[PDB]
Amino acid sequence: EVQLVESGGGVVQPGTSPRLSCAASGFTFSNSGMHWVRQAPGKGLEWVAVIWYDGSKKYYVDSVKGRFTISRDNSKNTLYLQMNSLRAEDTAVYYCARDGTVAVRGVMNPFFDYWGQGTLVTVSS
Amino acid sequence: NLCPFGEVFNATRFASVYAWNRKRISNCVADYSVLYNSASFSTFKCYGVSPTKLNDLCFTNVYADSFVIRGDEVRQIAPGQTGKIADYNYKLPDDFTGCVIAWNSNNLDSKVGGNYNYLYRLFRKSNLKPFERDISTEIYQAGSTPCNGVEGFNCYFPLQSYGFQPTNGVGYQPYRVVVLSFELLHAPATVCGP
Amino acid sequence: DIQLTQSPSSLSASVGDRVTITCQASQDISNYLNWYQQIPGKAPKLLIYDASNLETGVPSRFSGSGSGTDFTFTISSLQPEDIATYYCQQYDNLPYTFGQGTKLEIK
Ligand SMILES: *[C@@H]1O[C@H](CO)[C@@H](O[C@@H]2O[C@H](CO)[C@@H](O)[C@H](O)[C@H]2NC(C)=O)[C@H](O)[C@H]1NC(C)=O
Repeated sequence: EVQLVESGGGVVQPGTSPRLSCAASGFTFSNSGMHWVRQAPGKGLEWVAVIWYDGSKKYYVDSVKGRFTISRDNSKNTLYLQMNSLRAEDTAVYYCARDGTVAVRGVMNPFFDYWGQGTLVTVSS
Repeated sequence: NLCPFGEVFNATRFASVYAWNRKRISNCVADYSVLYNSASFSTFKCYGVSPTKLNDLCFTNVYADSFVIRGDEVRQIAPGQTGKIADYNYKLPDDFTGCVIAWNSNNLDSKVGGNYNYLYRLFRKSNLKPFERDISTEIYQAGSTPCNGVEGFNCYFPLQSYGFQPTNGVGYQPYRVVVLSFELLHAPATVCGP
Repeated sequence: DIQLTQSPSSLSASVGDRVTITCQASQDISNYLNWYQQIPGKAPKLLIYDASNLETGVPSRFSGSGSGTDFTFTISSLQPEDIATYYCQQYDNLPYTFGQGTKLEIK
């Protein structure tokens, strides 16, 4: 009975910072960080960023280091991502996936076990 | 005499993966009986001496290492097997001459609210040599930009907690591993059965 | 700095054929790798974690092995259902690059 729901995307104009938010169905959410991956329109998928166990470590992709800000609301058991700025390469589909090994205090589940759904964030003016 | 194996089997405490106790036994007869008869042993793997003939060999030194590890990765405790355990925290010699026993123990370590007590080594500079203890706490140092004794982009604490829960699954849940090692020396042999 | 490279990058095997795909990584990666099932517009889910064991739920036909700097992923009897893209990813070093991608086709 585990699933994950994403939202907060669509037509996004350059210079805006939409809230990309995804939440979990049910588990010990506070004890498992997660990661965000990006799926190029037709090329492949690399990453977005990382969120650690107790919101401590905040690692990002070197190619886009210092731009994105990714945070977690533990009380709401949700994860938010904002967009400081945009280019023409941010026309991908964002997935957010849970973790549980070499990512969180306590190895519970195999790395990247569930994922779930996707959000389309094509940017144009 | 019948030296007991309960001191290393039924003790309620277990060094996680790296502080593993090294208890040596001498001047006794193991009898290797309960080791074989018990049907609760998840894995019972011996190399060299056959399981039935242990009682017929009179060695001089017997070591009983004990610890716990991720259930799925129990296979990594075997001669000439590389991974994230044998390569960093507890390696066995290629020409091993002992036995390895693994139990599935969920009711005794997997608390309902979760257990984070047991530690686990993940990061190290150089590979690990057979039969050595690596109790350590120095923070990992990636090299270039070696920071200092602080946590940063390149610098990490080389320890982790398993984080056991009752309903993780067959893998990722406690197992109890005990390794029996036999050594023969010019000193008189003492340890063997009836 | 980790760089991944899947040698075939494109396959077209028969329905009853055994496909042995491979994944290669630079430097050392030890025993942290996974394979994925990317159907167009669907969650990639998971088949093999640690490149040695299949997650509870995937059909038992698939299997994986390898270590060090090289890994292999074997499909025994692929049904027409198994026509998705397959990706190999490591997750050991803080930069965890994601595999290129291998399109699977039918002869
Ligand atoms: C540790 O405790 C267990 C359970 O108390 C012991 O289990 C023994 O199992 C044998 C058969 O394998 C049975 O006679 C009994 O169930 C137990 N024996 C006794 C004397 O209670 C286990 O033997 C203990 N460890 C050792 C080394 O004896």
